[PDB]
Amino acid sequence: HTVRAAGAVLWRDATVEVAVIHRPRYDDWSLPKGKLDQGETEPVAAAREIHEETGHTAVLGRRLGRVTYPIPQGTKRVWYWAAKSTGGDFSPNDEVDKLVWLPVDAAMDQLQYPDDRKVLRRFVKRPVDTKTVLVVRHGTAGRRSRYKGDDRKRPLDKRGRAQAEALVAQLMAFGATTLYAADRVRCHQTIEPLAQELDQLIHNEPLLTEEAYAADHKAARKRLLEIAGRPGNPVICTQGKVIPGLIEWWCERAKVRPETTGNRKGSTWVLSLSDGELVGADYLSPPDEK
Ligand SMILES: Nc1nc2c(ncn2[C@@H]2O[C@H](COP(=O)(O)OP(=O)(O)O)[C@@H](O)[C@H]2O)c(=O)[nH]1
Ligand SMILES: [Mg+2]
Repeated sequence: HTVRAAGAVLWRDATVEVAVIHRPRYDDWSLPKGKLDQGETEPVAAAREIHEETGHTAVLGRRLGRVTYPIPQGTKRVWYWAAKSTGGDFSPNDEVDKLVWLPVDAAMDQLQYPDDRKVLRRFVKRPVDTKTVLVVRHGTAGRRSRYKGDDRKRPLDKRGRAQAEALVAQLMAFGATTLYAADRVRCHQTIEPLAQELDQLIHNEPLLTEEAYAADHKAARKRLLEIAGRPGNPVICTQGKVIPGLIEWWCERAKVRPETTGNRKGSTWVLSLSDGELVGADYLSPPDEK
């Protein structure tokens, strides 16, 4: 059987230091990580494990690939994120008795596991003090054909509504702060629960609908870079025939290679930017899909 896990390179600005944790049961030094709970997404699990093992709050940024290791019951697969500390503090807990803060070169020597060192090498290979644009395909909204009315008004269905609620923890894990939706009800409804969590308004985006993108993709590209250039971490909720075009165009331009890809309803692209440059493009499946 395969156990799904998530973890992080937790870092702080002391000037970058990374957190290495000591687990006395095994007596080893490692990166924070643990198993996904039922219905949990990998990012939410990574943030939860950071808090349980380190005592810190953090904001996730770039994804740092995946580690696979054999366990008695089979295989454990761990997706890792860069995570900037935003608060809290370390007190000994059930898993961890010691935490050190080390510069990367010293952390490399401290780590027990070769695959943790590989994660740390990926961490240092690109900027970590990044801002984040979260491009979300709206949740499930039934069929165009079976809808009676202006399709622009077609609402999320029950599943899509549940996806919208499950995206709050997802997007909050990346420190979402500002909200944008294409001019379709199903796009606005997808981030309505996050708007309620942040107490922030959603900015309507007529250029980012399927019809507008089809007729003027250059206006859509320009609007995306404008939103991305503003302070904060924006969520942009749009449609299936817009997202691949925008993501592939930015990735090709920046020479960024996505490790995963897809376009499902309720999916998220985490676009990591440093000084205006795309440095990561991480596709996250919908919160209710593997
Ligand atoms: N190869 C490798 N083994 C690990 C790692 N982390 C834990 N283990 C080992 O895998 C087994 C299960 O530990 P772990 O996955 O941490 O689960 P838990 O301790 O049951 O929560 C133990 O034998 C650990 O020593 C790792 O990062 N790489
Ligand atoms: Mg383990």
